[PDB]
Amino acid sequence: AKQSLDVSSDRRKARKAYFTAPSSQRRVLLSAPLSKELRAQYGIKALPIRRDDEVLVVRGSKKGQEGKISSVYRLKFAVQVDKVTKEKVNGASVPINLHPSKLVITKLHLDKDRKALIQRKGGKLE
Amino acid sequence: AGVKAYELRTKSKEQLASQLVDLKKELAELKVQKLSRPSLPKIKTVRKSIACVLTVINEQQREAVRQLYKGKKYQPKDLRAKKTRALRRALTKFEASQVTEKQRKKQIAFPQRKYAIKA
Amino acid sequence: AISKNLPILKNHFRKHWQERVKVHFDQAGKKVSRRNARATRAAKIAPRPLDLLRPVVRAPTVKYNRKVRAGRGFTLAEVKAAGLTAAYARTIGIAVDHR
Amino acid sequence: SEKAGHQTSAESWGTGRAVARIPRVGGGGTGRSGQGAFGNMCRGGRMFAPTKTWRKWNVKVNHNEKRYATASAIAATAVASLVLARGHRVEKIPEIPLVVSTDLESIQKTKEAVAALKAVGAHSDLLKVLKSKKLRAGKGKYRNRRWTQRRGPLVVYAEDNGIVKALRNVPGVETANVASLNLLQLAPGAHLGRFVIWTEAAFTKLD
Amino acid sequence: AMKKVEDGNILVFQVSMKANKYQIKKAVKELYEVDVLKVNTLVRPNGTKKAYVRLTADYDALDIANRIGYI
Amino acid sequence: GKGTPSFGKRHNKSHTLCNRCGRRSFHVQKKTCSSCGYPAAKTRSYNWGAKAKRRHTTGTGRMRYLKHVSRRFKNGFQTGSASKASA
Amino acid sequence: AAQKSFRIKQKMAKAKKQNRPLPQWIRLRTNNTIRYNAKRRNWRRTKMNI
RNA sequence: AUUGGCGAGAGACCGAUAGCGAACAAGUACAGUGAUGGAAAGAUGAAAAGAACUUUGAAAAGAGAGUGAAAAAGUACGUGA
RNA sequence: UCGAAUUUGGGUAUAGGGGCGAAAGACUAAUCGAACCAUCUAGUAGCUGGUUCCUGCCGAAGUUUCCCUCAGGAUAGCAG
RNA sequence: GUGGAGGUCAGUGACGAAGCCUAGACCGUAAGGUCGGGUCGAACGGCCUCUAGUGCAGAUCUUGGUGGUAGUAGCAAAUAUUCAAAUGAGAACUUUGAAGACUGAAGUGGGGAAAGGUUCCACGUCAACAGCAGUUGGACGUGGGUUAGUCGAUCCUAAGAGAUGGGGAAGCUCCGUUUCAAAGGCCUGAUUUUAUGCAGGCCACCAUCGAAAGGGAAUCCGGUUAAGAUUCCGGAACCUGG
RNA sequence: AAACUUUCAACAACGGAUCUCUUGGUUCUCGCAUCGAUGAAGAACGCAGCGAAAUGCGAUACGUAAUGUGAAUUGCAGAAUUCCGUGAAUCAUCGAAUCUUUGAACGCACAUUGCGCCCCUUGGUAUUCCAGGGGGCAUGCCUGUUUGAGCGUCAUUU
Ligand SMILES: [Mg+2]
Ligand SMILES: [Mg+2]
Ligand SMILES: [Mg+2]
Ligand SMILES: [Mg+2]
Ligand SMILES: [Mg+2]
Ligand SMILES: [Mg+2]
Ligand SMILES: [Mg+2]
Ligand SMILES: [Mg+2]
Ligand SMILES: [Mg+2]
Ligand SMILES: [Mg+2]
Ligand SMILES: [Mg+2]
Ligand SMILES: [Mg+2]
Ligand SMILES: [Mg+2]
Ligand SMILES: [Mg+2]
Ligand SMILES: [Mg+2]
Ligand SMILES: [Mg+2]
Ligand SMILES: [Mg+2]
Ligand SMILES: [Mg+2]
Ligand SMILES: [Mg+2]
Ligand SMILES: [Mg+2]
Ligand SMILES: [Mg+2]
Ligand SMILES: [Mg+2]
Ligand SMILES: [Mg+2]
Ligand SMILES: [Mg+2]
Ligand SMILES: [Mg+2]
Ligand SMILES: [Mg+2]
Ligand SMILES: [Mg+2]
Ligand SMILES: [Mg+2]
Ligand SMILES: [Mg+2]
Repeated sequence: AKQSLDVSSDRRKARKAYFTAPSSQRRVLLSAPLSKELRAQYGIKALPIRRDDEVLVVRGSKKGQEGKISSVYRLKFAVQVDKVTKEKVNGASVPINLHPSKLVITKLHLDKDRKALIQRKGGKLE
Repeated sequence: AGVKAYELRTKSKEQLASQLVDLKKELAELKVQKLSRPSLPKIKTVRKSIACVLTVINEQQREAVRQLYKGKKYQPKDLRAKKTRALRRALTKFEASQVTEKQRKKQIAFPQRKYAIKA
Repeated sequence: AISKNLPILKNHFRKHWQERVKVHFDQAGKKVSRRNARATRAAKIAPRPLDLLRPVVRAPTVKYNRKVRAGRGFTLAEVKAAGLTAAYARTIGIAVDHR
Repeated sequence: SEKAGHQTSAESWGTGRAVARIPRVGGGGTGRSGQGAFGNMCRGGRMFAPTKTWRKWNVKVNHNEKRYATASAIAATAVASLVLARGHRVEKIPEIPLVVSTDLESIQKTKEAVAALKAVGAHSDLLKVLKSKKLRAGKGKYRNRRWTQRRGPLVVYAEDNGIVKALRNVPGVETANVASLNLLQLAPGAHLGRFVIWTEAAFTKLD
Repeated sequence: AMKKVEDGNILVFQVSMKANKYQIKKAVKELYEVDVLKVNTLVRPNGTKKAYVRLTADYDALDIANRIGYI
Repeated sequence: GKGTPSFGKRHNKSHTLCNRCGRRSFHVQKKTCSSCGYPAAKTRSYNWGAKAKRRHTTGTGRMRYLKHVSRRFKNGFQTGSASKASA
Repeated sequence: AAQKSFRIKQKMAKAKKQNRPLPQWIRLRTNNTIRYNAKRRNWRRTKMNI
């Protein structure tokens, strides 16, 4: 249950805040859980998805397909994975939008800021 | 591309003026080429570089004037704080804290004592 | 109009009374605010007891002179008899009434 | 809103123009022009007898009658047939009223509070809750009233030593001090027979 | 406008709506190192200002336009 | 002839654009805006004209300066600048 | 009037530049709900009143 | 005290002819010389995957083929009196 | 009728119980025996119209007295 | 019988909730309830209670939608069209040619003022619009186009409007336009790093706004564009200030 | 007998009711006090590679600077990909600036993008004419400064 007077349970306010969230807030909203291997290797549960991460689809018709993120398309709350596409009738390939909550992160794109974030969350960072 | 403000801030007044003139010449050439090209998205970078150079030149000029007026009465109004019209009208801390020494003697002799009730 | 056997009523509602209807929806909210204000003031003036000592006085009129009640403040004669000045009594939490 | 349906300068055209006498929007050139206004029968008009804030909302009840109803509800909690009819799965409870040791008042964790309730027999009632959870039927589901469920047991203590926070997250389970004993909790929906689990100190303090 | 460049020795510019004929003359001389014979101005129906700058006989407006970059 | 033939004679203008409110309510011969009251110092408004007040009131424009007052107050009308360099 | 003030000419210039159909790429934007220029003004239908 | 401003939390309230006039580029379009008057208008699909290709037609389009869980969802788009 | 008490453009002045009128209560933006706009205002109406599901039981009055009362009320009667 | 609320049936449901259609079935005197079939796609019931913005055939009711009338009235003023070719899917209506007519110089011609605002011109182009039609268009889409010392404005004052001094008005403001006001700028001395120093009078005119037909400094001819010209080009002049 | 008319059903129309939905409204409660001559509210015009709006902004024009975050924006194009970084972003934050023409609106005026004056400076031979750049010139009132007026008036001086 909810205890603080600074937080609201209004569904209308929650949905307005979600749909009008700016890009920086959408970064956090688009978080993906780590795989078992990375969870053991890093000691953390979920991270905000990045463009060069490697992911595995665990839900939907594309479940089981691996790949690398190609775009974190924050404007429509979706990520695009290379080699996960739909083939249109006119020979063209179109990326398929996926939600990071339905993915799992298998290999993490790392730099100074990501490593600092992992340690800030309590990551061993093998 | 585009210039960087922290890099401009190490340059002197004349170097910045020369850079501004060069950027305006480059913008003129780009505006000429735009009439021939279907799209020239590179004009935006040069425009923003011009804006940044003007910002740094203004910063140096205003800081020099602040140095001239440092530690003296009657600063220029654009260099004075712009809190609010009513806030600038309001009495200063010293003026608001002025008391007659009849009241100063009263306050000194009989301040609000702190006390506790036992039971 | 007048009909049947009913008492004569005097409902004063011939002005624009609906413009000046006060409903105390905020009774609970203001009780909470008063309790918060008291807690804040107690913390601010701690350990002072949040209210001055008041004298005992006789209520006026024939209807209430059988009762005593708290007055505004002690008289200057009462403070002098107790052995302190009015200025100091006001600083140590005694309400003083000069009139 | 007090001004709803009246933000208009509409006047009746009167008779003689083969139209109803309703006040009509003046001017021209928009489509709203010449339309009926101000009437409860009119689209965009003012409703009949607009709702007022000074409608009576709270109802005064005599203190003695409130205590009468609370006492009756408490006595109804000790009738096995009333609790069963009210809807609690007390068919296998040893005895009603159900009194457990005062050790329950000091239980800190939700896990052990639930284990204690299941040990003393509230497992079926707890399972009836969180199995009865349903989406609300109607428009209340987007007025912050999305989900409905059944009420579970009410645990009555004498001194809060962690039992309230231990049972706070358990669905349907309510907690109460003997000093208060809300009638809303004792007879939900005005139906007597709340399933109540007493601590020993609470049971003694009832006198 | 491009016919005027060679058929009349006239350059056609879009200019600031705040500029007058003296300013246009001074600006053209400064920017392009030419001597100006005359400046004719009008306000276009789109709210911008167009200037016909006839250069002197000592400068070929087509050569100036080539140096500037257009055509 | 007070109708259609008389309407054919409407080719003057009683009102032109007002410099203050930009509305084409500047009465030419009275030299007064019928909407905003220009050139009077005060802006024309009436309590019986609640809709007109709503049409021209604060917040219906840009609030070029006033829109930042709430942020400046909430930060306390601070002066100077933020310090830390970079991460 | 063929003898017009600059203020009138400036208003006419703004109206001329506004008199255009909706750009086509607008319709392809994510969550677009604009289907046409609803403020389209023509000289034969509605007068702009100075 | 507070039908204004700013920041919050709520409801046995209304649910697109309702609720503010305005859920949408609404005090907008539009009317009037002017003061002023002042609308209508939300919903494809999880995803455009918005129908490649063939054929008839000047073309719109039709007929196939195909996409889709559904075209008894084709942008004249939920249901469809 | 047509060389003047002529016709007419533009500018300008007069504003609502006010103007203007070779005077018709004419005209004053299709509005005139008091313009138009908004507000008071959901103005008042003994007067016209309407007033939304079923079944069951009982079941009238248009008469008395008073009223600037006579298309309305009070009053008694009839009814539940 | 309807919207919402407390409780309960650990009620129904993407294996199909709600809604809608159904001369298909059942229950109730009735208000109504229930079931099957079709369509559909996301929520919804029974019971006990609570609550109301709770039930429509009418109000020349409100808003919206739709009929019969009815392929009906009407598209009959302004003398009037015809042949051929081209283009085009398509020609009574577009283009060209030929012919027949009309306006008949207080024009159906050539320009302008107010007003409009791009309607001008070109290219593409016909879903809507054009009293039929349309390949055409003042339509639609995209662009191009308005060049001044001399033409106007700008200056002057007209009937008027209107600050200031001052007076009135609770006040929004009103009067008044030179008034009961201490209401200003000309020449000359000028060492021209540089602007002044004292000179001696000079009317007493009181701000300002008010005319694209009144007053008023000065430009013509020829040529030139798809569309500009007393404005551009060529030539030939003139005025003002210095 | 058909046609026609009428009734019912199925399918197809017309139309947009019903059901479900909801970034909107409405009401109640709580907290806070902050517009403007340092030029507000409001108005006009303009600014984007490709925008008519809405939103944002002001010739530094969907923005500059600073701070945080830490890799986007997205309809297309373009660019970036040294992205393990003083660094993407129509991000957030915001304390430095810019802020056209206006507006109480302030040189005068304004149905004009009209007409002046003062200081510094530059160019045209130039204190005087013309032009460009920068900075200025409203009213009432207050305190003070300076220069004054009045046989209002004091003393001293011809
Ligand atoms: Mg329902
Ligand atoms: Mg010109
Ligand atoms: Mg007039
Ligand atoms: Mg017309
Ligand atoms: Mg509505
Ligand atoms: Mg609407
Ligand atoms: Mg719909
Ligand atoms: Mg289906
Ligand atoms: Mg469908
Ligand atoms: Mg449909
Ligand atoms: Mg005669
Ligand atoms: Mg009339
Ligand atoms: Mg009147
Ligand atoms: Mg009425
Ligand atoms: Mg009967
Ligand atoms: Mg009658
Ligand atoms: Mg039927
Ligand atoms: Mg169904
Ligand atoms: Mg769905
Ligand atoms: Mg009702
Ligand atoms: Mg009906
Ligand atoms: Mg013909
Ligand atoms: Mg046609
Ligand atoms: Mg043409
Ligand atoms: Mg066109
Ligand atoms: Mg002239
Ligand atoms: Mg003049
Ligand atoms: Mg011509
Ligand atoms: Mg010539």
